[PDB]
Amino acid sequence: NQYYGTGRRKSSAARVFIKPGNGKIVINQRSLEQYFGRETARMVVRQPLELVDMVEKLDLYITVKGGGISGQAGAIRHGITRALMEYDESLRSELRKAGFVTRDARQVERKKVGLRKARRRPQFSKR
Amino acid sequence: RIRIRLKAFDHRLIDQATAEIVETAKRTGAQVRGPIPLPTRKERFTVLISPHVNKDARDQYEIRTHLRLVDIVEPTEKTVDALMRLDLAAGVDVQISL
Amino acid sequence: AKQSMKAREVKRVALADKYFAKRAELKAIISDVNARWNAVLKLQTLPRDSSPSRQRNRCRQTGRPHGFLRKFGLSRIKVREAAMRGEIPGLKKASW
Amino acid sequence: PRRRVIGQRKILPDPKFGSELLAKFVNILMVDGKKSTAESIVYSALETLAQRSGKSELEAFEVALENVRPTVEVKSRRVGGSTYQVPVEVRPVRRNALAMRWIVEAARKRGDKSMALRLANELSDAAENKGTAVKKREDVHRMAEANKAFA
Amino acid sequence: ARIAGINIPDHKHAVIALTSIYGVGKTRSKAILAAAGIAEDVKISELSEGQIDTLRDEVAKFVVEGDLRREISMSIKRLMDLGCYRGLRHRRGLPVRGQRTKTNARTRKGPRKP
Amino acid sequence: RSLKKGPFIDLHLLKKVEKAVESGDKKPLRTWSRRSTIFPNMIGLTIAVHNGRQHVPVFVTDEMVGHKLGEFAPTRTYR
Amino acid sequence: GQKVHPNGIRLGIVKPWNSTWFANTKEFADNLDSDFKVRQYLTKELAKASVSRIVIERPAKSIRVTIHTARPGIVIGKKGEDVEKLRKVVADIAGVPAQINIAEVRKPELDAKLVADSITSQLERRVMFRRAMKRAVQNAMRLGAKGIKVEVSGRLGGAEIARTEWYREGRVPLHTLRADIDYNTSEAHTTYGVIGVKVWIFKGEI
RNA sequence: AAGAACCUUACCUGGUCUUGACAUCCACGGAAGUUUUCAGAGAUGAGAAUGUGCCUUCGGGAACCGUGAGACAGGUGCUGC
RNA sequence: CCGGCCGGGAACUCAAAGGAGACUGCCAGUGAUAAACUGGAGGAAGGUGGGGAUGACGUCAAGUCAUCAUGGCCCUUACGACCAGGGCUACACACGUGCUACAAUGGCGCAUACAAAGAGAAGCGACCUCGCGAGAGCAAGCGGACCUCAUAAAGUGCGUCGUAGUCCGGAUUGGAGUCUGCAACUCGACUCCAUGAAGUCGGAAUCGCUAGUAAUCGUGGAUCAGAAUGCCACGGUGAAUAC
Repeated sequence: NQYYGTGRRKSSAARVFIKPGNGKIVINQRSLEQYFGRETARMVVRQPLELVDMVEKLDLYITVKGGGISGQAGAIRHGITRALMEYDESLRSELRKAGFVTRDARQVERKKVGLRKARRRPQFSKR
Repeated sequence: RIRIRLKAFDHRLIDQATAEIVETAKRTGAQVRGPIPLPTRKERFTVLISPHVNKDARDQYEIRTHLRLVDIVEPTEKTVDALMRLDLAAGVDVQISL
Repeated sequence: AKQSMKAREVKRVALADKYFAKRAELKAIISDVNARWNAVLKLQTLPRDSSPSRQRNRCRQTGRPHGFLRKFGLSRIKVREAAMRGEIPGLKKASW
Repeated sequence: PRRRVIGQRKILPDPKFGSELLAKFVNILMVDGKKSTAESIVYSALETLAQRSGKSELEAFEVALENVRPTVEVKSRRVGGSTYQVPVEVRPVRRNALAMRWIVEAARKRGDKSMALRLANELSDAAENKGTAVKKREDVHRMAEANKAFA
Repeated sequence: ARIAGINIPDHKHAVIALTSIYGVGKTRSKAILAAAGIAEDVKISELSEGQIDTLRDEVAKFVVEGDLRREISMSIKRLMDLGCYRGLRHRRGLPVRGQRTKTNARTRKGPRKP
Repeated sequence: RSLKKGPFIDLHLLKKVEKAVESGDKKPLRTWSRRSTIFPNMIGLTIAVHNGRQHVPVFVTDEMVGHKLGEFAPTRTYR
Repeated sequence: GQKVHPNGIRLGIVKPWNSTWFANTKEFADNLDSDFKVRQYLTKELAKASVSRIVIERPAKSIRVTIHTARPGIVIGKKGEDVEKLRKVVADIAGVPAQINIAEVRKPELDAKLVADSITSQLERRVMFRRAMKRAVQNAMRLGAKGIKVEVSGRLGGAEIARTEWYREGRVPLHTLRADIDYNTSEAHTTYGVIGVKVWIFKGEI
């Protein structure tokens, strides 16, 4: 199979053409180093990109669609999980034990009537 | 090439109407592309329940306008003859292009 | 109740939409200069109710100024009543 | 939490060193949800603290954290005269968390302009046992020994 | 560079002292910034006479300094002489640009007087 | 702050102001419409703005040209 | 004061919409007011015919109105002359060509609009409210519904202090949305005040 | 109040009332309307020009307009105890 | 044309119809052989999965006769009704809500990213030209997954500011475009250029919130010729602590 982008997190969906090769991340035919290579928090979004530990020999071209940056990272990670179960099912148990096969269903709670935010209530005067 | 945009407030009426049009094209025997769904327009109205005073207690309404486009490949004269009051459902508005 | 405002709103609707909205629009585009003024004076000599500024868009079964919604065409209380009774097609309560 | 307490969320390791402790330091230090700025200030301070100390980043943080961990801490139980403070042993997560909190406020109390630099300064102060976070630790310990109630 | 004012550049920007002199705004400051095109945070030693002359001609071409006191003075004075309330309500000192003074406009009214 | 396509004048005021200028012998001109920019033709006249049942007469001068008619006229009273 | 309209909470779930048409944002209000003028006229014109529900369907050229009635004979008139005069006046109210169908309401005591206007007519005729409510719940419980709640309210029997007296039989599950409850009100315009009658009838769980 | 420059919009000046801004009749005349002049802050008037088409078993019926007395209106006036 | 743009394909994101799944279902312990509780396997989701709509008999004679309808009372050549203008926008002070902040976890300047929801026919308005700018003129595509509103904002990579009253922004009459021309004086906003007050984190007290929540960062709606930091929705990063 060709290992591809699967899965969702926040408001994202993964489109990674991950393939055997030296892993240098290219986004929209442009480099990590041109886009945000020396950005801080790039490393801590790229660590869930690596956290499936099948990135050590895999070249990454990442054009994950939609949503914020950490959600895009979770979509990429979930895609490598689902593609590696599509490759071989013995390592399903170890991704389950580490806790990466779980999609994080946490999402933005809605605004509400008589209230500024999802839970945030007007400041109440006792008098 | 016949481009029929049929829109209603109820999805059961929508599915009945689009199955009728697909049935008409199937009865005349032409290549039919599937009825695609176009996204529902959730028009939300937030309306005060109390006649005199409230701000926290208020109820919200929605009108949902559904949309499918059938986009049949081949129209024909037998279908043009058979179009006369073929839809026959008051809930659905149908829009036509050539 | 409030029949004076009903006939006042009917008055500004008929004075804006029917007698005018062509004479006023032509005088407006004459008033903006394209390359004391006659268009400003003549738009003054037109009656003031002809202006679409004047119309307060108001409820049809009652006449409440506020809580009017243009799409339904009635006051807030009346669209609640017709929604809960089923007169308005497709109007269901929102719960997302 | 009358019914049931909820267990804490599983904390991710930091990317550079694989430390849930350093990640908890990051999560405590952030404001307005700014993890990028928080961990950058952390890395800059850990680099400067490590080059002044001559030891590694996590070990310098560990020695400084060990100096900001209290052993005893009071708790208002009102056992005497309806207003009394009782010294109680503090569990290791609350030791490390109170260390990190007293540190990040000790950074905020230090008058240096850039918070990465003052963050390394009272890290070095805790490693030599003279900063205001360890002052808070001494005040907490002196209050425990002052109002000793139960073992 | 001191022209018709009290403020002077001192190892800092000309534009802050220029906008501190009343009678102008900061579009003169932005225009002098665009005319120079250099870093004005550098030392004011070897302050250029070209900068002094461009500053002077920009002030002279636009509204010259000292005209704010001039404008408020003739406004209050001509309506006080003619007896009308427009300059009187500027003398009273409350906002008449359209602003609420019911509990706001403490910047005009000063400290609160019980 | 206001339009540059034309300086607005009330048409009844324009007629009565040019008639007052042409005659040269006039009383105060009573006007309820306070929203008129003063023309240079108006200099040499008192034009009365509407305040209350009472009278506010304004002798408009050379300076009071760009300002509207009601700026000089107080609608509210205070201590 | 605090209870939801049952038809509104069951509008997409169980109960059907009363008017079925599609108009855009430019013609929706104009159609709605046309429906109201037709509905108001036909209600105030055949309140003596005991009409229960009026459904108006517009295919955006014509108007089709169905009147759900217990007594079809007085709605029709003789030879359809009354219903044809109705068809003509509905045509000039709607402004578009018209059509009337008559669908009959079997078991009139199970229809809440008919019970509400029956109790309203008796309360105008100074029959006592307690006899009206006991008659309503007893007749429904005989006729075969699973339950009935009758609320009468305000100025009962010519007392200065208004009161709300409710009489309930069977199961009336308002909170359950799968249940069908037809709820309808009526307004009796008495001498001392106005007496308002609210009836819920529970027929089954759909 | 999910929109105070007028409008909205009730509290201060001018103008109007037995049909009033707003419907129903009874009686008489005129198509409805369009375009203008002048006075005035202006619905207010005072004047002018063109349209009597739509039709009635024409013993003239229209959606309509103007006027007159009556019934009648009307009220964001009070009492939510 | 290295823009899926173009053939193709329907493989996936999706758009939207119908199903499945989550039931203490299984295992172990506790508990009475019950309910249940506590862990574990499976699994995207675990024990109301999250949120919402749903507000029982009643209570306050709570609110509305100003939404309407309505009983009684009153005005009716006025307590009906029209116009101009004015007030609802004032101001010795006091609290209730929210916004801008007192900076360096921040400004300021260049470059570079990643969303969701909604609206649109007198309505949305691209591209080009003219303007520092608000905007002007020319003006395609659109009653809609097309087109337009609309190259979001924090995040950034380098620099510079390293007490600065700081782009934190107050303050009359201007210099202005734009809205309706009854008309931006009493009275809209907008880069407004208008003098850069105060506040160097705030006393007694007090308020909102157990996980995508708090906090922070931006966006759209309705009212509407215009006129929000209010109300009604939507997205990003992302806490700490419950002994």
